[PDB]
Amino acid sequence: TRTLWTTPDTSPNCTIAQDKDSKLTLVLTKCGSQILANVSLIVVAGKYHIINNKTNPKIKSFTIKLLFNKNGVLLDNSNLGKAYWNFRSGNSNVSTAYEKAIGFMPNLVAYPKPSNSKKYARDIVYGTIYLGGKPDQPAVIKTTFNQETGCEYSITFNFSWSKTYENVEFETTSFTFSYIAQE
Amino acid sequence: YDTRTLWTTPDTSPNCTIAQDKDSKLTLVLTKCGSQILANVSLIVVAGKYHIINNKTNPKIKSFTIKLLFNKNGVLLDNSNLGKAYWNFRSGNSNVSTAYEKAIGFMPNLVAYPKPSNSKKYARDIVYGTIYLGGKPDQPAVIKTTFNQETGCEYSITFNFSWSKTYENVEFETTSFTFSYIAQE
Amino acid sequence: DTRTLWTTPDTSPNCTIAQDKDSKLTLVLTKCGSQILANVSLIVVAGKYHIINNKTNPKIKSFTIKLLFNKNGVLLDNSNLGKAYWNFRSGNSNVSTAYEKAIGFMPNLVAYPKPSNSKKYARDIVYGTIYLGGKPDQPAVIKTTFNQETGCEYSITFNFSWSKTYENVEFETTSFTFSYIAQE
Ligand SMILES: CC(=O)N[C@H]1[C@H](O[C@@H]2[C@H](O[C@]3(C(=O)O)C[C@H](O)[C@@H](NC(C)=O)[C@H]([C@H](O)[C@H](O)CO)O3)[C@@H](O)[C@H](O[C@H]3[C@H](O)[C@@H](O)[C@H](O)O[C@@H]3CO)O[C@@H]2CO)O[C@H](CO)[C@H](O)[C@@H]1O[C@@H]1O[C@H](CO)[C@H](O)[C@H](O[C@]2(C(=O)O)C[C@H](O)[C@@H](NC(C)=O)[C@H]([C@H](O)[C@H](O)CO)O2)[C@H]1O
Ligand SMILES: [Zn+2]
Ligand SMILES: [Zn+2]
Ligand SMILES: [Zn+2]
Repeated sequence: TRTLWTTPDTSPNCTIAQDKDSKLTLVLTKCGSQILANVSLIVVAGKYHIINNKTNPKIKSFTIKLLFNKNGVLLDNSNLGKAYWNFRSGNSNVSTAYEKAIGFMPNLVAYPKPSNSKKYARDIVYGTIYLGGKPDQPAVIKTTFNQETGCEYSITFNFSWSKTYENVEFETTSFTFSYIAQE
Repeated sequence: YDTRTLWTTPDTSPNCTIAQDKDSKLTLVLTKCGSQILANVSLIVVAGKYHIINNKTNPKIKSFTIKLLFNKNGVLLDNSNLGKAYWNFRSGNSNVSTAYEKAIGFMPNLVAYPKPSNSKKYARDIVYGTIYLGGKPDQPAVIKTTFNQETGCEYSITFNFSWSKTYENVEFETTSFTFSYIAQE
Repeated sequence: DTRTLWTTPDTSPNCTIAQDKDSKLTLVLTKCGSQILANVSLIVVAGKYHIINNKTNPKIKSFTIKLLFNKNGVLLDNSNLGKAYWNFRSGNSNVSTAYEKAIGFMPNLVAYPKPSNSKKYARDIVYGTIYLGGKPDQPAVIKTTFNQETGCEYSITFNFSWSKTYENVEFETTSFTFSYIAQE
């Protein structure tokens, strides 16, 4: 119960543009007041599988959203499928869907929901990953905490790029970050 | 009472003095994972010289430093830029009621990161990161973190913020950055 | 379980890049359950990579440091890092017994498979940038790859490279933090 994850296999678990077009590998490990997070993405099919910005000059970003309720349970409007998200058991998941994971949620005082008051940038973490592990193929992973509606907590990953890629498969190196835990 | 986390609390109440009294909120969380401290930092400037950057008007305003100085018990010294009043071990979203007296296990390791001396100075006591002003991807600024290089203390953690772009009316409030360092014990 | 496996934090050379004991690799691995929190820096003290001059030697642009492990997570003798002071922490030194088992500190084989003819995914790589002499205008890239070496059950390799034309620049670095998924 110290780690929530997607099993680190390559079986698609995520829907960006079409059903099960991607494998998000996300590992959240609770180190007390902070969650240590490790993320990568493999797009296996559909619109975002092979990037060609000569053909499609405006296809330059997409977003994967994890939406959680008050008990830290994943909501079905999330891009990541519910069947694929649970506490670790060996290299797999527990057979039983978890009921509570509030200790893994992003802190609401650190990262408040949208309101009429001033919005601060500290609810964002920026990182760069590399497509196909090539050092000349950067893309930005923007991670934002608790900025989605229709939920109590959220983690969203926005992937974007500024270079003009021609026939580049969207599968990434890994990135580590952390965030302040709710409890 | 959370003895594994020293922090500023996660509120936005100013706790730090860069150019003038309580002109900023340094949000800093140090979580002890044994021999390493996992650190998470961001900064919100609310007033004074570093609140609104305009390098067309002020071409020389390009950097500033926030210093955390610690005595032999890991207690924050009052000449630090960070205030002592809300730097403490965690209790919920606030702090423990009494000011802590020992935090040596959170201090940067003196063999990894020695104080200045006649011995060769090595770069491993620095960590560089980039954060983004206002969360905008075209507004980078560098955060340079240095361990145990200040005099007049047993330990130190200093944050130097700097930028190279000519920003015009850009508020200095940052995205968050995570790093770690080797603990003293 | 909560332990630290490390090189010790001293500056005594422990690593062989081009010639024997030409460098100090400072590496600290801390187990936080299913992830290992890693902290790394490098000091080259002698040999080919100590002082970089790309005006006189423009092709000297990269080098690799490898840690090879057996089925029990024990460091192999043919790694660039020496076995003598790679062990579990005790104060600012090591435990007096060389460790027998560290499978919990090894990179997860499903996340990061050994080389095979299956597709090689990029998720077994982490890129970072460190700075030579602590100077902000002297970046070098540290590319870390998991379980891509043969003749071992697990591996961590550090490739250091740079694109700037450095002139008489000493190769000693700032520190970088990353994590990886643990085997157990
Ligand atoms: C990478 C690059 O080209 N940077 C140059 C920048 O170019 C702009 C875009 O780069 C950014 C940006 O907007 O600033 C870089 C951000 O980090 C990115 N944000 C994130 C979250 O990753 C950001 C985003 O990717 C984009 O904005 C998208 O949102 O990009 C660059 O992408 C863009 O490139 C394309 C464009 O995409 C295309 O559309 C177009 O067709 O072609 C352009 C090419 O122009 O261009 C943007 C500019 O219009 O521009 C700035 C000035 O505006 C600089 O030139 C910058 O390069 C740097 O300049 C400084 C001096 O001014 C130094 O030379 C920097 O080199 C280093 C060095 O010395 O080696 C790098 C070191 O890592 C750094 N050290 C540390 C510790 O951080 C040092 C140090 O800062 C200085 O030495 C001071 O001590 O600087 C050099 O990178
Ligand atoms: Zn394909
Ligand atoms: Zn303001
Ligand atoms: Zn030297």
